[PDB]
Amino acid sequence: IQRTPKIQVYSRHPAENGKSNFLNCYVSGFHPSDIEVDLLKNGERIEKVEHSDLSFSKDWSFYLLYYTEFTPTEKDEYACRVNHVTLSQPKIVKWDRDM
Amino acid sequence: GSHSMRYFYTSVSRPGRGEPRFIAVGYVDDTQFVRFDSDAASQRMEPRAPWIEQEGPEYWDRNTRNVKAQSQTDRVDLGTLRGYYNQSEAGSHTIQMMYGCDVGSDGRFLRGYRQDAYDGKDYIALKEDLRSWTAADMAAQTTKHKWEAAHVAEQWRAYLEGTCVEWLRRYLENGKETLQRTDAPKTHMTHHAVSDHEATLRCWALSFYPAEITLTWQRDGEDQTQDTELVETRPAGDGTFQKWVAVVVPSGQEQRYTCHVQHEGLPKPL
Repeated sequence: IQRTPKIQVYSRHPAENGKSNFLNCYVSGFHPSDIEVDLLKNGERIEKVEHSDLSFSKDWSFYLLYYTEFTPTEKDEYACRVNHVTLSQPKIVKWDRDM
Repeated sequence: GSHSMRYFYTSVSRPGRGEPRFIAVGYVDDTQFVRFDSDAASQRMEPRAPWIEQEGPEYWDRNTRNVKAQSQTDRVDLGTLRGYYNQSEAGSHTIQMMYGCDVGSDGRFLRGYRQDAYDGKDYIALKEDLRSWTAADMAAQTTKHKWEAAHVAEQWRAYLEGTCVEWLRRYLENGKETLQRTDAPKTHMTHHAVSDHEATLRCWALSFYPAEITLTWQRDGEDQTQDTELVETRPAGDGTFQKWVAVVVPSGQEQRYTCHVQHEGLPKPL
């Protein structure tokens, strides 16, 4: 079966501009496990992004957390860019600090 | 409270070159404590929680040997199942398996389970009696005949009711300072205007352990689900979890709405 990823982009801690924090991209509900996830600052790809060890939910659909240290600011835009067999183009989801 | 130990295995065939990717992770309740990844350097089962570190060299040898033999069994089985479903050698496929055991508050075995999947769908599962198999289709039925002939369920039952339960109790005493501690959700509500007369109230549950939680809105003491949005519980990335639920409310009428939080770390939540 194929299943499209769900995506949540969010900081680990309450975001405060100027304070160091971690940007997370949680992709879940997807099948197969191969997927490409990039964290983006002002459209460019962040370089040392890390992710958890692949695991899955009760319905056998996978999840991964991608994360990197970051500092929220007033003008930088952060996002998560996800590509998967079920997507005709990459999905970009912009980080909103209220969610 | 009750506790569980679970191992999750995933093998993905790589038709263009090499062998399958194999990744194994083990959990005690919602705490990952070991991993193996065939693409990593160690080619060893690796510690992922401070309290497993103390385990001696044979622990790590035996666990490495075990999860390596499983990756090779999965390699063979990707071939076999490819044959069963009559699929070509060109495409990539996946076997996943989850197994484990739960214990109650006194540490006695409560239940065991071992089920697997082929390309994200149920393939063959051990029933709760830990004596028989549920085959989802005719390829798993072939597997189920071989395993009834070889009495494979017996071995699983002996592991799930013995070894699985013995080591989970060991782990629970050893990592007790985090494993037997609940981190009740730290909660607050935010208000976001959506216009000059509507607003979203968002109820935040943060930094909690275990992951299981229920977040719900009431309006004047009765549960509301209209105009609400509930996100999937997500990892904070530090071992704890996060969740929020939001409702759109007429501005000025926010005191009618209460968010109700239910979590193990809470004595009689509401």
